[PDB]
Formats: sequence, structure tokens, C-alpha cells
Amino acid sequence: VLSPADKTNVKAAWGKVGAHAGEYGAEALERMFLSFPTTKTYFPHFDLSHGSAQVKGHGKKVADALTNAVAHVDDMPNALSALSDLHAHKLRVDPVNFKLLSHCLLVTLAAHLPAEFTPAVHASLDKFLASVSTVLTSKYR
Amino acid sequence: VLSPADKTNVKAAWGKVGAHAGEYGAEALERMFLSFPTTKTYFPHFDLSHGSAQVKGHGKKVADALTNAVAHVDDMPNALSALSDLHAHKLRVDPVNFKLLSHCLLVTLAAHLPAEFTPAVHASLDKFLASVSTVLTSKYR
Amino acid sequence: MHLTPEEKSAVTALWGKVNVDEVGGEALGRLLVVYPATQRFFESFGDLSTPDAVMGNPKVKAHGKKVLGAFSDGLAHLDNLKGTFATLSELHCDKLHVDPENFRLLGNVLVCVLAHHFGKEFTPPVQAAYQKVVAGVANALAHKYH
Amino acid sequence: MHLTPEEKSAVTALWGKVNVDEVGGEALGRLLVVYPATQRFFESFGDLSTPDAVMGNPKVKAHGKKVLGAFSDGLAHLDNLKGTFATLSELHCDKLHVDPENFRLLGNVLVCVLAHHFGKEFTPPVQAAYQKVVAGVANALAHKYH
Ligand code: HEM
Ligand code: HEM
Ligand code: HEM
Ligand code: HEM
Repeated sequence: VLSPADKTNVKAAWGKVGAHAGEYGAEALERMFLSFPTTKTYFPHFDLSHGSAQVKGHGKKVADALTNAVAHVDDMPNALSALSDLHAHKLRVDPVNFKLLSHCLLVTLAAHLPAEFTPAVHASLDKFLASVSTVLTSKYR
Repeated sequence: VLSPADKTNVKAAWGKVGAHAGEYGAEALERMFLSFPTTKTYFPHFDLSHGSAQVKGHGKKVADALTNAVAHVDDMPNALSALSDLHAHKLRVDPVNFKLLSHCLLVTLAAHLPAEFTPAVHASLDKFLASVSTVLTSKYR
Repeated sequence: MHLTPEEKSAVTALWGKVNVDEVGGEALGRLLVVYPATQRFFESFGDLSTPDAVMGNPKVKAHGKKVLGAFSDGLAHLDNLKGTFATLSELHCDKLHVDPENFRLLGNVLVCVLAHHFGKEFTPPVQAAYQKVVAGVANALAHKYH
Repeated sequence: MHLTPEEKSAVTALWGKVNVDEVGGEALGRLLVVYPATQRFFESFGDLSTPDAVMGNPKVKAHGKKVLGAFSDGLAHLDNLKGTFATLSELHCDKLHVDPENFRLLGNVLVCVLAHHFGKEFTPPVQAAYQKVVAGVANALAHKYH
């Protein structure tokens, strides 16, 4: 469960992301496909080459959904109900992959936000991405 | 989330387990220690030889807690609160291990309850152990 | 895949008693019932909406038989799982796009099915040897992913 | 360790620039803060109630240096991680009782720490090579568990 300080930490870090959300989302995807190639099995219809426009657009989408989760941190299951439904009933991504994307988003943030990525904020982001993942996989069965 | 049918299935299956719980608990443990040796790192103070009394005694306690969760299936997080605190603050067992014990309990039930371990019951039991594991692991950080 | 001779004997002994066709159908059907997400790969199989619809589906049964047939053949080559499953690995990756985590789920369901069928005879030491084999087969099928 | 020549070269050059004292202390501290459960092995280090207490704790800092030192030496034995870490694997299992899953957690924290320090230079391809090394190290440390 996210504590008050966690929420505060997440809102502040994500705040600094600002207009780079989309770029970071795309970067995290790229890091994931290269570091963890089994994740590519979910995207056979995508051009996965560096700088491809499908990865870019998808990067924006993920990033925006995350922004919405941060804005709705107290009410995630509701704010993300449709995405939760989509992942459970259509996409059907194995849960292990959410941990791989989460780690890659952390590495991306660590690389772009040096001053902001303190040990306490790192802790809070990791918990936040974990709750987001839990919400997106809650209706699987 | 458990569905009405899952609940019915779990009460039925556990009802056939009856006064064998303790014994099945100890068997699940031995299965776990032999198949997944890394799990032994959490029990260095135990005699882990076949038939060990510490293993029998601990099997009983695990089984009693599962019996209690079945009895309070509509209020598990509260019925297991004390156990959740113990695991989070003292024992601090990594969550992957819960999946390993759950699998071994399923194998144990399959080996002893051939007529009841139908596909539908197997599914409900797997969901049931996953909910129990989530509760025991929910206060870790 | 470090199997001891006595583990290898335990694995082979029991396997000689297995009806692969029937066990194959059960393991695949249970995978699809217990982990419904795995149904994403079988939309062409028809009705998979309830447990009886899955378990009795002739296409599930036939696919189960094919899967387990290849698995048996793997048990005849425990010293070279990787070479044995190389072309299947490539196929599952480049053509079928199957996330290898699914091979691990199937392995564990197969282990419950063996326990269900054999009861007592699937002792803790025998399960331990099978856990190593299912992990080795899952690793071999994942080895050509890129 | 299926490492590519360009991958081996990527790991080596970046590492030539790491201040092991700082990175070690930072990795171990972050591990204890991000995954509080890992504190179970470090009760004697003192106060770890807060992030500031952990990061400043001199024993945490010093244990971090020791851990990364051993890691550093492993990077010169990439063709033989198992043999290099064998004794340490035995000690982590037989004397310290450390669940190997913690090795994977430290690996990932380490990667986050490298990115945090090197920013731009820690590109997607460089991370991919480090993920392989950190998994290789974890696997070798877990190899002698029984
Ligand atoms: C933080 C976790 C994640 C979030 C917030 C997220 C969010 C989203 C969003 C916003 C969409 C687009 C839905 C639309 O078109 O309106 C989507 C689709 C998709 N996601 Fe997830 N996702 C996450 C993790 C994952 C992971 C781990 C995978 C698998 C590795 C995955 C695979 C997919 C796929 C294949 C699509 C459809 C892509 C397409 O065909 O365009 N996602 N997700
Ligand atoms: C189905 C999941 C589990 C349940 C229901 C469960 C339940 C319990 C219970 C009832 C106790 C006794 C606490 C007391 O004395 O009041 C206990 C203790 C303990 N459990 Fe858990 N447990 C589960 C999973 C695990 C797993 C996965 C591990 C790690 C492999 C583990 C490790 C321990 C340890 C080391 C103790 C202390 C044993 C001792 O020193 O006597 N448990 N658990
Ligand atoms: C023991 C592990 C497995 C083995 C040995 C195995 C083996 C096989 C074999 C021999 C085929 C037929 C190849 C061909 O058509 O040329 C096949 C096809 C297939 N397999 Fe696997 N399989 C395994 C696990 C799985 C898993 C767990 C899944 C997904 C959950 C899966 C998905 C598929 C699919 C979707 C096909 C194509 C079916 C079709 O004809 O439309 N397999 N496999
Ligand atoms: C990169 C992976 C790791 C490496 C290379 C490593 C290396 C080392 C080394 C070289 C020692 C000194 C042993 C001696 O004095 O002979 C040590 C001790 C120790 N390690 Fe590890 N370690 C790793 C990960 C971990 C993690 C993840 C844990 C638990 C979270 C852990 C727990 C310990 C403990 C409790 C000691 C004994 C410290 C003491 O004397 O109080 N290690 N480690």
C-alpha cells in the first residue's frame, strides 16, 4: 500500500518528467526489448527497430496512462479500470513482464533525473509501479 | 478475487482434507525442501531430515492457518492479519517462495484427493493459495 | 540440467507407465482452465468458455498429444535438451510468438497431473527429479529466443 | 556467459570508470531501502529505520565496498563466473543462509545505480550487456546451493 510520503514522492518525481514523459516511455520500451527479448513476443506486429514510430507512439500512450495514475493515485483501480480490462481479457500479458517494464522505467528515470532519484524516491517509484502492475493484472482470472 | 464458485470449491476440497491437514502440510514442506532447495535457507535452525518432528510440527501450523482462512474466506485479510505482520516484520521471506510452497501444496492435494482434484477445483485452489500468499506478503514495504 | 543417475532412473521408470495421449490432453486442458490467459494462443480451437468445453475439446486433446509426444522424445535425450528442441524453440519464438514463461507454467501443471495420476508413487524425491526435467525442457525451448 | 565481443567490451570500458567505493555503498544502501525485507541479514549493522540512517551507516558503506569488490574481480573472469564464485556460493548457502533471489534484486539495484551515475552514457545497449552480467553473477552465486 502506498503511504502519504510515497504519493508525495511520486507526484514530485513525475512532475519533473513533465513534457518528456513520452520520450521516456519510448526509451523504457527500447531498453526492455533489448534487455529482455522475450518481451518482444507481445509485439510481433510492431517495427521494433531503433526509433521506430510504433515504439514512439506506444511510448507516449504508456507514459500518459502513468500520468493519469499519478493524478489518480488514491483511486487507481477506478482510474485504470478500462486498461485493466484490456490487459486481462484481450492482451493477456503474463504478469512477469510488468516487473521487467517497471525496472526499465526506473533505469530510464535514474538516467534522466539524477538529482531527483534519491533512495527514498527510488523506493516510492518502485512501490508505485508495483501497484500499477497489480491493478493491471487483477482481473486475469 | 474469489468467485462464489471458487469458494464452494475450496470449502469442498478442504472439507475432504479434514483431519489430514497437518500431515499434508508436512508433506508439502518436504516436497518444497527437496524440489526447491533454496527454500531451506529460511529454516537453518530446523532438523530437516525425513520424518523430522520440527517439520511435522510446522506442517500442522501451516495447515491450521489455511484451515482458518477457509473458515473466514470472506474476511481473509483480517483473519490472517497477525500472520501477515509476522511474515512482513520478522520472517521477511521473499515472495517468490510463496509460489513454490503453493505449488507443492497443490501437488500434495493432487496426490491424495484424486476424485476431488478436478480441473475446476485445481483452478479455484490455485487462486485461493495465491490470495493467501498476497495477504501474507501485503505489508512488506 | 544436472540429473543424477538415480534421478534419471526415477524419471524414466515412471514415464514408462504414462499414457502420453491422455496425459497430454489433461495437461494442456488444465493449463487453459487454471491459467486462462494462455488461451490467447488458441482462438482457432473454438469453445474454451467452461472447464468441460476445454477438457473435452477435440482440438485441445489433439494438441496436448502433440505437445507431450515431443516432450517424451525429449526424455530420450536428457543429455542434449537444447539440440533436441532447437527447431521447436525457433518456431515458438519467430512464428508462434509464445512468451517462454508459458513453458514454465505448463511444466508445473504437468507435475500436478503426474501427481494426480500416480498418487503415492509420486514421492517427494520423484517430484524433485521431474521439477529439474520440466525446468530443463522449459529452458531448452527458450534457448533460441532473440 | 554468452557475451558478445562488443558486449564484453562495453562492460569493461564503463567499469574502468566506476568508483567502487561509492557505487558499492550506494547499491547496498538502496537495496536495504527499496526492499526492506533484505534488512533481515544485517541486524548487527545498527540503525536502519530510515533511508538517511541506512545510507549513512558506515558498516553498510563498508559491506557494499566488499561486495562490489568481489563483483569487480568476477568481471575479469567472465568466461568462468561459476569457478570464480564457487567458494562464495558455498558460504552464502552454508554459512550465511541467503536466499539467492536477493542476488537478483541487488543486480537490478546496481543497474539503476549505474544509470543514475552515468546518465547518457548508460545507453540501452550498454544496459542490456550489464543485465546479462548481473544475471550471470547471480546464477554463479546460486550454483552451489543444496
Ligand atoms: C506500467 C505498466 C503498463 C501500462 C501502464 C500499460 C499501458 C498500456 C496502454 C495505455 C496501452 C494502449 C491502449 C490503447 O490503445 O488505448 C497498452 C497496450 C498494450 N500493452 Fe500495456 N501497459 C503496461 C505494461 C505492459 C507490458 C509489461 C506489456 C507486455 C510486455 C504490455 C503490452 C501491451 C501491448 C502488446 C498493447 C497493445 C499494443 C498495440 O497493439 O498497439 N503492456 N498498454
Ligand atoms: C501458504 C503460505 C504460508 C502460510 C499459511 C504460513 C503460515 C505460517 C505459520 C502459522 C507460522 C507459525 C507462526 C507462529 O508460530 O505463530 C509460520 C512461520 C514461519 N514461516 Fe510461514 N507460512 C507460509 C509460507 C511460508 C514460506 C513460503 C516460507 C519460506 C520458505 C515461510 C517461512 C516461515 C518460517 C521460517 C517460520 C518460522 C518457523 C519457526 O522458526 O518456527 N512461510 N508460517
Ligand atoms: C513442453 C513444452 C511444449 C512443447 C514440447 C511443444 C511442442 C509443440 C509442437 C511439437 C508443436 C507443433 C509444431 C508445428 O506445428 O510445426 C507446437 C505447436 C504450438 N504450440 Fe507448443 N509446445 C509446448 C508448449 C507450448 C505452450 C505452453 C504454448 C502456449 C501456451 C504453446 C503454444 C503452441 C501453439 C499456439 C502451437 C501452434 C498450434 C497450431 O497448430 O495452430 N506451446 N508445440
Ligand atoms: C553481487 C552479489 C554479491 C556478492 C558478490 C557478495 C559478496 C560478498 C563477500 C565478498 C562477502 C565477504 C565474505 C567473507 O568475509 O569471506 C560477503 C558477505 C556477506 N554477504 Fe554477500 N555478496 C553479494 C550479495 C549479497 C546479498 C544480496 C546479501 C543479502 C541481502 C548478502 C549477504 C551477505 C552477508 C550477510 C555477508 C556477511 C557479512 C558479515 O560478515 O556480517 N550478500 N558477500
